[PDB]
Amino acid sequence: RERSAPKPQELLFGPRNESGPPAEQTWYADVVRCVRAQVDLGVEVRAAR
Amino acid sequence: VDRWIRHAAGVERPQLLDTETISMLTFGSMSERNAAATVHGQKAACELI
Amino acid sequence: MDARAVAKRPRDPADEDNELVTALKAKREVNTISVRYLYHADHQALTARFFVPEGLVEFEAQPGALLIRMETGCDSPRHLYISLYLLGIRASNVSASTRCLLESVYTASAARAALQWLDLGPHLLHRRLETLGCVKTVSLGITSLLTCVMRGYLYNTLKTEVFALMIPKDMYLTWEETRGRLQYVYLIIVYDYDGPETRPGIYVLTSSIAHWQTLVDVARGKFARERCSFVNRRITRPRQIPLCTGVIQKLGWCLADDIHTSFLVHKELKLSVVRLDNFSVELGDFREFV
Amino acid sequence: MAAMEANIFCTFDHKLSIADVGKLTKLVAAVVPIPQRLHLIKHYQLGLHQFVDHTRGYVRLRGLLRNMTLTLMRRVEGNQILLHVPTHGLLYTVLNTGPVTWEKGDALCVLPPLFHGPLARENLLTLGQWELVLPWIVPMPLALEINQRLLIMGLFSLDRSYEEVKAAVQQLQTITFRDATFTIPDPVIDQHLLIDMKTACLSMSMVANLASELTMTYVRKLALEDSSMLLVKCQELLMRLPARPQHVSPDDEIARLSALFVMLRQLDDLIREQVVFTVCDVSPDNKSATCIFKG
Amino acid sequence: AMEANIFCTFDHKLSIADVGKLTKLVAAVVPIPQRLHLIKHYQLGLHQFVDHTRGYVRLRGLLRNMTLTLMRRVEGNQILLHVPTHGLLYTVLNTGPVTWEKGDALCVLPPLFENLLTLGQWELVLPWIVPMPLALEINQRLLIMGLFSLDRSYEEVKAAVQQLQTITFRDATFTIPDPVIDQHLLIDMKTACLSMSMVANLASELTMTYVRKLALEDSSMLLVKCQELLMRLDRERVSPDDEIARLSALFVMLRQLDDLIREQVVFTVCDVSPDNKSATCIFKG
Repeated sequence: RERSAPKPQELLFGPRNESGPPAEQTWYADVVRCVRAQVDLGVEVRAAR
Repeated sequence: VDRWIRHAAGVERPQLLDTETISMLTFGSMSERNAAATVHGQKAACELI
Repeated sequence: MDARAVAKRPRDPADEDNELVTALKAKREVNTISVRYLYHADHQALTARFFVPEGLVEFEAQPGALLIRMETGCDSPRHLYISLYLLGIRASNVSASTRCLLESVYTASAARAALQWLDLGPHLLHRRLETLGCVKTVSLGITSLLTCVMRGYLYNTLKTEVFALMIPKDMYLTWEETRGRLQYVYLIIVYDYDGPETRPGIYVLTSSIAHWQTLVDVARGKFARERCSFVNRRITRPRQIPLCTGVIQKLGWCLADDIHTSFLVHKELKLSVVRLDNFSVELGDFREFV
Repeated sequence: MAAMEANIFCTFDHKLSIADVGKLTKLVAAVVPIPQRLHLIKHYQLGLHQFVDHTRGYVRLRGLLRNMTLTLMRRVEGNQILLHVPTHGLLYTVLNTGPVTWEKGDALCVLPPLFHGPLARENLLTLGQWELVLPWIVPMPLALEINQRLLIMGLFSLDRSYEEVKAAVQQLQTITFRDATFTIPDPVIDQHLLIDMKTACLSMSMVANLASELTMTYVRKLALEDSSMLLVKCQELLMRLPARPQHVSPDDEIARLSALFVMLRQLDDLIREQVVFTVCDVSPDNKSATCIFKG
Repeated sequence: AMEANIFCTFDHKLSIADVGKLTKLVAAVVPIPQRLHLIKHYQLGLHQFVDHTRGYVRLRGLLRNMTLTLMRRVEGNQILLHVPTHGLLYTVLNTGPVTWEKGDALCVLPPLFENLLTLGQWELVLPWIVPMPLALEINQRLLIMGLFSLDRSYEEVKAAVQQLQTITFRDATFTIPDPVIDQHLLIDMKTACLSMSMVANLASELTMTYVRKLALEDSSMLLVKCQELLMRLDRERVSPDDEIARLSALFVMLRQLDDLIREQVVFTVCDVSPDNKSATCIFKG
C-alpha cells in the first residue's frame, strides 16, 4: 500500500498491474436485541463498501 | 546539479509534449537532428562499457 | 433521340464486355494476363485498407470484428486502430474472468500503449473514439494489413461464404424478449460518475426499434442508475463539467433469426462471443442522451 | 433463412365495388404505413385505423406512428396493391395526402391526421367498419409547432386549475401555417406526455444550471444601450429588476458552453421529428412532388 | 454510357488561361441553390449569398438548405457537375486548411478566407471541408467571441478574445476572423447570441414551479435531486396568458438556435494520397 504510482515504463513492459486488495472484507460481529432480552455473539458476516 | 552536468556535457535539456509523448517515444520515434555536413558517412555509434 | 432507343431495355453489364477486353479486342492483341473476368466487379460493399502494428492483430486472425480508431495527441502516429475485444479490458461491464483472459492474451507491447493513451487524457471515451465497421482479412508480419467494410454486406472475395461479426458475450444486451424479423444493432457507451474515475461501460445493443426517440426513452429507462449517478456528481462537485451520461451510435442491420451463440479460439485460449452471420454495416455518428 | 422483403403486395378480401377500386386509383403514389413486412399481407394490417382506441390520445398515436415503417404505393390494380419500401437516398415521387401546402427546399415529417374544417374527406375506402386512414406529410415548421404546442399545453396543465387549463387548451388547440389553419384532435393529457414532460423539465433545469454568468448577463447588458423591436419584445417577455466582468476564463467557459450545447440539443430533440423527406421542385397544383427519402 | 449530370454554362467569356486555372479543381465541391438541369454560372459557389450586413451563421443556414454537388471534367464552353447520391463513393479536393486521416468524419462549413478566378462583378468561392471536432471547436469559439463583443473595451476581454481566436489542430495553427467589426455585431450573430442567452435566462426562473410540482410523483427519483440542484443554484444567487406566452417564447427561441445545434455528417474518408489536397470519401446525407 505504501508504493509510488508506477512510471509509464513499468506499465508498458514486463509484469501486468500487480493485484490490489479486494473489496470483499470479512468481519465478526455481535448483535443484541432489546425487544426480548437475548444476544447473539458468534456471528460471521461479509462486508463491502 | 542537473543543470551543471547538462551544461558542461553538451546535451540540451530534453522536453517533450505533455506526458503522453513518453509512451509514444517508448513505442519508437526518431528524435535527433541530422548533422550540418557529412563528408564521411554515417556516425558509427560507439558504445562504452 | 428515338422511340426504339428509349423503349430499349437497360444496358447489361451482366454479359457485355469489360473495358480491357474491349481494348484488346480492338487492337487484336493478347497478354498473358487472364483479362476477361475482373474480380470484385459486382462488389457493392465499400472497402478500406488499414495498417496496424503486430500486437493488436490477435483475435483479428479470425475474420470478423469491429475496428475502432482511437486518438492520441502526440506528433508521431496520431491514430491507432484498435479492436472491440481489446477495448473491453477498460470497460466496467466485463466479468473478472473475461477481463483477466483479455489482459493475458493482449500483453503485447503495442496494446498497453493504447490502453495508456485511452485513460491518460482528461476527455471521456466518447470524444476519443470513432467506428470503422467490420474487418475481414489478415496478412501477418511486424506490421499487418487489414481490409474493412464501411457500407457493406460482409463476404469473401468470390462470395463463396458470408462472414459473420462476433461480439463478446459480456457486452451483448437485449431489451425485448421477442424479436421481429428485422432488428438493428447499436453501440452503447455509458458512464458511472459516482466513482472517483469516470468509469465507462461498453455495451452492444440489438433492438427492433429504428426511431431515435423511443430508443433513447428505453435506454434512459434501463440506465436510470447511471443517469442518477450523473446528476449526483453534477450536484455534489461544482466547477466540474460532466456531460452525456450515455452516448449512442448506430452500426448494423441484421435479420433476427440469424443470431447464434458461439465460442472463439486463439492462442489455444477460449473466448465466448455472440455471432451474427448475415450481417450488414450501416454507419451513423455518435449522439448524446441525458 | 429469412429474407427482408422490399416489394409488398396487399390483398383485399371484402367484395369491393367499382367505386372502391376507383378511389384506390386516386391514391396512387401516396405513402402508407405497415407494422410488419411480408410478401403478401391482409388489408386489416394496412393503414392507421387498426390502432385507434376510445381514449384517442394524440400523443399515443404519434408515438405509435414513430415506430412504424413507411412505404409508397405503386401500380394499383384490382383488389391487389403493390407497396414499395423506400431505400435511403433515392429519388422518389409522392402525392400528398393532406391539405397542407408544400414548398420547395424544405423538409417534411410524418404525423397522424388533424381536424381540418368541416372534416369532409374520409371517403378513403370506408368498408366493413374499417377504413384507410392515411398519415399526413407536412412541412417542418407546422410539425415543430404542433409538437411545441402539445408539450407546452402539457406543462401548463400542471400548477393550474381546471378552467384555466380548459381555456389554455382551447387556445393551444389551433394552429396557423402558410395561409391555412388546422385543429388538433383529442389532445388529452396522458402519461405518455408525462414522460416527455419529465425529461424536458430535467433538461431545462440542466440548461438553467449550466448557464454561465456572462451568458445570463448578456441580454440584460445589451438592453442598456441597444434598441430594436426584437429587443423590446424579448425584454418585455423577461422580468424587470457599466462594470468589469466578474470572471474571465475562456477554457472553463468553453467547456461549460459545450455542456450547455449538449443539453440544448437534448431539449430540442423532444420536438424534432424524424426528417423523412427532403423535397425538390413541386407540381404547381401542389398535389404531387419529387422528394428524396432520408432516415 | 452517360449518367445523371448537371450542365453549367459560363455566361461571361472564358479565356484559355482561365479555363486552365479552373481545370485544377477537377473534383472539388461546389454548392448550387436549386436542382436545375442547365444552371447559369452566377448560381455556382457562395458569392451571390455574401453580404455586408448578414453574417456567417446566415451562410451556414443557407448552406444547410443548399444542395451539395461534385465537379466533373471541364471542356469546350461547358462544365459538368455531378450531384452525388447517398452511399456511393467519390473523390473530393481538400480545399480546407486541415489535413485528413483515415476514418475521419467531415462536414461542410462556409469559408473564412492563391485565390480563385474572378469576373467583372463575380468571384468564385467554395465552402470548407473540415473534420467534425474542429467544426465544433470553431463554432463554439466564434459563438463565444460573439458573447464577448459587448465587453470588448476592457483589456481582459481583448486578451481573452485573442486567446480564443487562435485554433490549433494536427499540424494546423491558423487564425479565425474576429466576429466583430467596428465594435458592432452583424445582425445574424446578434440574433443567435441573444437567442442562446435568452433561452438560458428563461429556464432559470421558469423551471422551479413545474419541477417542484412534478417532484411529488417521480418514481425514478432523480427529478427531486434536480429540484435540489435548482434550489442550490437559488442559494448561489402571474396571469396564465403571460405564462403561456413565456413558454412559447422559450421554445421559439430554442428553435432559432437549432440552426447551429446539429451537424450534417456529409463525408467519411477513405485513405489519402501524399498529394493530400486530393482524397476519397463516401457521401452521407
